[PDB]
Amino acid sequence: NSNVVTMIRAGSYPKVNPTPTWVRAIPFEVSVQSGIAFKVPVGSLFSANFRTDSFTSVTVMSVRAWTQLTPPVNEYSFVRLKPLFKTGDSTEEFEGRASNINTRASVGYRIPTNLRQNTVAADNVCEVRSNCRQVALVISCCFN
Amino acid sequence: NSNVVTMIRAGSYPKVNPTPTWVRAIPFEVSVQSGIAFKVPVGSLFSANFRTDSFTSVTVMSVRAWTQLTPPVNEYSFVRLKPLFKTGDSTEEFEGRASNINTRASVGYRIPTNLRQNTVAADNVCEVRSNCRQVALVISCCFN
Amino acid sequence: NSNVVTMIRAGSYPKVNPTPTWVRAIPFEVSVQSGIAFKVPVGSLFSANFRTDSFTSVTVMSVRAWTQLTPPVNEYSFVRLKPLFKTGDSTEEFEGRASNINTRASVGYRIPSNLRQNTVAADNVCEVRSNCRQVALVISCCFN
Amino acid sequence: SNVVTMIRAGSYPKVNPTPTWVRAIPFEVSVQSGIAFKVPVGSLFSANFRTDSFTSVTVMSVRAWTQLTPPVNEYSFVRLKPLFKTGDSTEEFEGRASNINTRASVGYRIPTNLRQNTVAADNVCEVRSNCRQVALVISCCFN
Amino acid sequence: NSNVVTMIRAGSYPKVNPTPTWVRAIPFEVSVQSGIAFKVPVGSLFSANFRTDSFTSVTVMSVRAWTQLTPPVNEYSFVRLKPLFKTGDSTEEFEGRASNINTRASVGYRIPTNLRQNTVAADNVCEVRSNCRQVALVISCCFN
Amino acid sequence: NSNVVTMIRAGSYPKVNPTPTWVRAIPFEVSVQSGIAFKVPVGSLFSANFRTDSFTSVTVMSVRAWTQLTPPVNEYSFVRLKPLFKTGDSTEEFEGRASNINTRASVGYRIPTNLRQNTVAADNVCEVRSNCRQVALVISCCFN
Amino acid sequence: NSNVVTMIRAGSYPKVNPTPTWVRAIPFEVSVQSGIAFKVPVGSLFSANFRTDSFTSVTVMSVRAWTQLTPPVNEYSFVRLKPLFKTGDSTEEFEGRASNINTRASVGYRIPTNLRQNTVAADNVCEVRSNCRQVALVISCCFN
Amino acid sequence: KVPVGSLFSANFRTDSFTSVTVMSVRAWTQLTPPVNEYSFVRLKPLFKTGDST
RNA sequence: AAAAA
RNA sequence: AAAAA
RNA sequence: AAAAAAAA
RNA sequence: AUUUUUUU
RNA sequence: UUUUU
RNA sequence: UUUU
RNA sequence: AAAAAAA
RNA sequence: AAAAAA
RNA sequence: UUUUUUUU
RNA sequence: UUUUUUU
RNA sequence: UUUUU
RNA sequence: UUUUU
Ligand SMILES: [Cl-]
Ligand SMILES: [Cl-]
Ligand SMILES: [Cl-]
Ligand SMILES: [Mg+2]
Ligand SMILES: [Mg+2]
Ligand SMILES: [Mg+2]
Repeated sequence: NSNVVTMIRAGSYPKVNPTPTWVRAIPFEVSVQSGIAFKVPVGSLFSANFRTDSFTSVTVMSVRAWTQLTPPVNEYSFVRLKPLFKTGDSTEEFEGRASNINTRASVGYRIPTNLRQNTVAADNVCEVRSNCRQVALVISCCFN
Repeated sequence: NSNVVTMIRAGSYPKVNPTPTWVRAIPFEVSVQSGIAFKVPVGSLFSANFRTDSFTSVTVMSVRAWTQLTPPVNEYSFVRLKPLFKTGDSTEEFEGRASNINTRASVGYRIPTNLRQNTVAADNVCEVRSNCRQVALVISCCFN
Repeated sequence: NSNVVTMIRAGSYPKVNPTPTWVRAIPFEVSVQSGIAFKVPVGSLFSANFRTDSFTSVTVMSVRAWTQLTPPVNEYSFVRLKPLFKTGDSTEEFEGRASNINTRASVGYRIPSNLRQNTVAADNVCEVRSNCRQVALVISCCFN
Repeated sequence: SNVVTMIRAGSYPKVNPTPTWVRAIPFEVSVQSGIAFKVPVGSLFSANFRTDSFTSVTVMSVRAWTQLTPPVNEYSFVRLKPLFKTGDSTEEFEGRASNINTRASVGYRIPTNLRQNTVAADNVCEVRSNCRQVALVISCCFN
Repeated sequence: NSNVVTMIRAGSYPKVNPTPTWVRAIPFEVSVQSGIAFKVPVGSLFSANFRTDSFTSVTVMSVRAWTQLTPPVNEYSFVRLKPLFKTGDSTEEFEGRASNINTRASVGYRIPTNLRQNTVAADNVCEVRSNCRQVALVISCCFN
Repeated sequence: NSNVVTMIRAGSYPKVNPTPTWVRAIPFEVSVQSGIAFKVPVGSLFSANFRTDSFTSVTVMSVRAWTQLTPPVNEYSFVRLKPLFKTGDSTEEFEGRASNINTRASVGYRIPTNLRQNTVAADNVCEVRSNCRQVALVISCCFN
Repeated sequence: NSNVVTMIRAGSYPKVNPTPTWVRAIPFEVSVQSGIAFKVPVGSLFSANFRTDSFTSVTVMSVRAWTQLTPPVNEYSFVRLKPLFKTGDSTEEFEGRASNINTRASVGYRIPTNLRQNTVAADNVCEVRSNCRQVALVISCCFN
Repeated sequence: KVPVGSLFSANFRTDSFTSVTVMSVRAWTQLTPPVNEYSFVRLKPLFKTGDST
């Protein structure tokens, strides 16, 4: 291979874009309370802690969830997801339970292509229900 | 296969080196505080406990971590890693969380070929962040 | 190839060993007197000059010898080796002579697998006989 | 059909009333914190293993497993340092558990050149651990 | 092959048996009287002289008998075997005679799979008849 | 073929050894008593009767035994062998008997490679038991 | 292979020989004077220094020679070999000269099969002529 | 210690270069050794990120 | 899908 | 798979 | 062959 | 195809 | 070839 | 089979 | 026709 | 070759 | 792919 | 008949 | 899929 | 399946 710099015969000025797009999976936690649904805000996806504070819209592709803390005594962990959309909220409750009390509960849902539009900070991704006090979210989305 | 000593028709004196190189991965532990990142010194790789007290430089290739103690109550173990380089520190935070509260949390990162230079004891390998008070590291490196 | 750091999906904590083994070819010299057999000590292999000051035993596999100085006047260089073992010394005298007064003499022997046990510093490897006053030894062994 | 038959035996054969025996011997040893315990070979010769008639043995491999729980907040670990009469080793083959409730395991194989006999007074390996009763399984050849 | 010790990546604790079975060929001699059949006790198999004093039961597979001393004057050696069982003794007399007066007489019998149960020291294997004062026995059996 | 002397275009002085090894099969006899075991000394291998008084050590590979004299009256010849090793003696009593009173008894054993080390005159190779007063031994060994 | 002793089902007593033959290559030196031919005695082959003091005859096959010391000033080394036989000496002078003043001069000759009879110590192998004061000889022979 | 500046000289047509990427080094003994000795030579790689041993 | 490893 | 030119 | 890091 | 029986 | 299962 |  | 082999 | 999903 | 190896 | 490094 | 060719 | 070959 090359051990020194080499010359590039660059031609015309190309098409450029100083602010491109970025497909990412954003790991962040949300605080969930017993017998209560938490509307996950899209604004949690725009932050300097994920390098996405320069974005104002994002296209969510798939959401996954894991329980972040231990379940109540004598109970196993569970976590539910209800997809939310501006054109109409869903009533599905994708539930995933843990078969071991010491192990996390996990579940996720994929957003179809016909429902993959941009979402701003004031929007919400989904509702979360769990017997645990905190839920770890990993959202695969496209920032633009 | 032979049962007796046999002669070796040796020739000219060969090329020798009394202090060769060594490809190792060093297991050693560090103490971590809550909400604080601990810088892993390179001088931990040089010790008589690893037969590496004769070296002064080392070329690190990959680092991996495990939580050495139990996490706080109601928490799952996690561990983060931020690679550091003398030419420029990274801002990455490769995190690994445990799905079982009784299980370690593991994560690692690989150093590319273009960044595999030597490091002396005063240098640092990476920062570590974890809710556990100790972390076990296995640093695959090349002592020279 | 790659140009930046990449995450490693590490798993369970592996089997580690801080003090491993090491197959080495150790070069060192011995001062020999004319007509007198010099017993080469095993303690000469364990030295910080060879990065082997952390070992206490070694499994010798093959021994090779070269005359380090010029022979007496009107003579050619020669060097002999008699293998020694804690279970019974041998009487072989593997000799190598030089066909040139300016050139080194060389000879070597291989220890059979059945006789490849450990040796501590207080032991001896073999006896050397030569008309030259110094002999260079290159010993292929396995430190443990 | 399902009844006895006769064997047309020939000359008297070569016999050996006390032959060899390749075995895997499970036993446990008590270990202290921060102290290395020397495992005696004499623990392999016992009526609990049908080996009280043997006086020597050729060891091939050693494997260890912690038998009791580690200290609080700690994970289990176990180290093995091979020992030989021709020269002790300095390796510390260590194995740790990724779960506090799970044993820590590690082992080492003896090469086909250091496989000589060892009597009861001989030692096989040093053991370090944070648990108090690590268990051992040793594959060896009694003779 | 390897000249040093290697690491064994052991896993979970296996299944163990400190007291295993043993298929053996037990050689022992019994004294026989003229015109009198001798019941071979099974307890002859359990002995420290066979490394079998730790067993209390054995499954006999076959029995082979050789004459151990010389026959009377002018006669050739012979030996008979009558298998004995707890469910029902046999009346077979497997006889082997010697064609040379100076040569042992040999005979044996095999126990079928349907008759291969355990026996204790109080039981008897077979009856031995011979014109020689002593008979050697090599019993192939499974200790358990 | 050639019928006269032929010139040899010799080159450099080669590697030499005036005292090499020797793979041999050494026969001798030992006097044995009744019921008592006789430890066979290794020093019997080093004698001018076998061209071996120049060796001090030897690597034994296999031992075989025969009964050298006639057995007691009415008995058949037998001979046992128990291997001895400096690291640890064996308890195996390899035994072979004679099916003819006028015929010798024979038995032997082979030493594994891992147990093939050197033995000096002060060492013992095996024990011998027989009902005959003398035993003939043939030992395959590698003198060094 | 095997890790323990195994039984050898030996048969009848074989054919043995305590003092076998030995095909050897014997190295030794002889002093030679300038202009004088030195007869090499066969008795030099029989020595304890070669493990051959138990032989009284030998069948010589081939003889090679090397100059053991440096030649006179300005001269190159040479060495001549005139074969000798009890039935009749030869007049050949197999000579080899060195193309470097610092290197040895080598030559040799092979004895045909028809001339490979035994030779006792009182006989002579060949005459040697050289300008150096010592000559090294390697004799491939068959001691019997 | 072999200086890198020895590589920049008009005797090598290289006095216009201020930097250089070294790939391999080879050495030979230029003068005769002391009496009764054989020549030897050792090389110890040095780097700005860390000296070898 | 004979024994032990 | 072992030796001794 | 070689303990260590990896790996359908 | 390591050991102990059975094995042409 | 020579010496060894 | 002997040679360089 | 310039760096490390050319089998 | 990155980041993500299969 | 780092250190020792095996018939010019 | 191996190939890899700037005109 | 964007970027850089 | 033993016997006898
Ligand atoms: Cl260094
Ligand atoms: Cl040296
Ligand atoms: Cl030969
Ligand atoms: Mg030369
Ligand atoms: Mg335990
Ligand atoms: Mg020189």
